[PDB]
This record gives sequence, C-alpha cells and structure tokens, in this order.
Amino acid sequence: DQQYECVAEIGVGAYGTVFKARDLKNGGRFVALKRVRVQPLSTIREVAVLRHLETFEHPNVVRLFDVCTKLTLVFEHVDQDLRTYLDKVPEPGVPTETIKDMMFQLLRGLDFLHSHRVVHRDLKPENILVTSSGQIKLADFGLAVVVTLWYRAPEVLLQSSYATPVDLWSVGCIFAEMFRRKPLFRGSSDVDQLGKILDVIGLPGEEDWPRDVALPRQAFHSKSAQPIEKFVTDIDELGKDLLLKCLTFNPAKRISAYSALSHPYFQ
Ligand SMILES: CC(C)n1c(C(C)(C)O)nc2c(F)cc(-c3nc(N[C@@H]4CCOC[C@H]4O)ncc3Cl)cc21
Repeated sequence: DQQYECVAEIGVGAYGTVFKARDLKNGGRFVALKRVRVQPLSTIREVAVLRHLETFEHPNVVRLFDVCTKLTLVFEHVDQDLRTYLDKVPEPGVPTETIKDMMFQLLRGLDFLHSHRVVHRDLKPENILVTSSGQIKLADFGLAVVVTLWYRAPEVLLQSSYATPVDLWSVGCIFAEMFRRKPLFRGSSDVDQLGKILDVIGLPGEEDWPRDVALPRQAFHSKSAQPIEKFVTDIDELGKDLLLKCLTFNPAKRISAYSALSHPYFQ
C-alpha cells in the first residue's frame, strides 16, 4: 500500500505486525497499521464483526478507518497506553476522580463490546489506550515476561470457560492497579497465577470450583481471604465493593460491565 508510510514498529503479533504509519491521503495523520497474514471463513467473519462494531463509532473503542486486501487494518493512532500513563504519573499517584473517570470509560467500552457478543479476552493496560484528551479507547481485540497472565481470570487459568466475565476479572485487576501503580497479581505461570489470586480472595466454595478441570481446589492451600485494603490502600468503601464484585471467583456471580456502570461508586 503506497497510501501509508511506516515509521515505527508498534509490535508483533501472532499472525502479523502493527506499525505506526503516516496516512498520506488524510493529512499525514498517524495511524496504527496492522498487516495480518492468511494461510478462511473464521478470519473473514472476525473482520466483518470488527467492521460492524465500527459503524457504531463508540467513543471508548479505537476507530477503524480502513480495511484493505494479506489483510491491512487501519486504526486511529493513540500516543500512549494505560501502562505508560501509570508509569509517568507523579507521586502520590492518579487522582481519585481520574481513576473514577477512566474506569467508567473502560466499563463503557467493555459494555459496548459485551452487548455485541464480543469478548476482549486479553484486556490489559497495554491495550487500553489513553488519548491526549484523557479518553480511554479499547484496542487489540476481535482477531485470533507474559503480561497477559497477570490479568487472566481463574476460569481461563483452569481451562474451564471463556465468556464475557473473563474481561470483568481483568477490569478488577486494572482497577486495583490504578491505585497501586503495580500489578495486583504478578504470577509466573498459570498454576502460580491462580495460587496468588487465591492467596487474596480466599478459596471459593467447593461447588464454585469448576467441574472437569485438571487443577482441583485441593491443589491450593490458601488459609483465608485477606482484606483488599491491605493491597489497595487508597481505595474507598464504594470502590472496594465494586473491586470485590469484579474479583469474584465464580464467573456467574461476577458483576457484568452493564451492572458495574450503575454501581454507587460512579454516582
Ligand atoms: C501494541 C499492542 C497493544 N497492539 C497489537 C498486538 C497484536 C501487538 O498486541 N496490535 C495492535 C493494534 F492493531 C493496534 C494498536 C494501536 N496502537 C496505538 N498506539 C500505540 C499504543 C502503545 O504505545 C505505542 C503506540 O504507538 N494506537 C492505536 C492502536 Cl489501535 C496496538 C496494538
């Protein structure tokens, strides 16, 4: 494509590469140019879902400017991710109302995706973008040290389920991280990540542990659920309630993005 000039590599990329490029036909604005290889109905369907979502132009998801044919996806460029934002915020950290605003915007973007049956499945500060105006935009969904591990829901770690609640667990981890400015659960393997989660939330009821999984409840020896204020010190009463509703072991009992939008923490 001689309409885009690649200036820097944003990353890779299970089946392609993403570049920061100059959009030569639209005033030379920056775009995130993703080139995806093909070896396919599964892939065609996924890009149709992406194009359909773009018709709504939701304020909390990145704009998809163009799709070209081996597949070129052109998105609006955002200068920073939430990881970079949190790394640069000076002491004593992110202001209370800014944490509230960013979390509300994040849940609005996720509620949009979940209402159109799209599950992000890889929600982390690296793919939550922060615009120059302070707007939160979700990115890197709908296709296909491992930072991903730290935001994985117990049901993904156990290999039991992958429904919309998976993203609400990641929201909970990110919410706690907005205050801490360090990951809540920093594990080095699937089993270890689950162990570190249960050391904080405690062992769930025996009936809440999923059936037909390799890791039984008996493999974890967490004595008690610790108070979340020990790990998230500046969090208020309402924020604590919303956080624990996100960090609920059983995905059926976990708060949805829709209900989280109505939580008294945002009133
Ligand atoms: C990097 C990662 C989350 N990413 C991946 C893969 C598959 C590698 O995970 N695909 C990606 C993709 F298609 C697009 C973007 C994207 N990036 C920016 N800007 C970036 C943000 C990070 O700081 C440098 C800036 O240039 N703006 C808008 C968009 Cl939409 C990021 C992607």
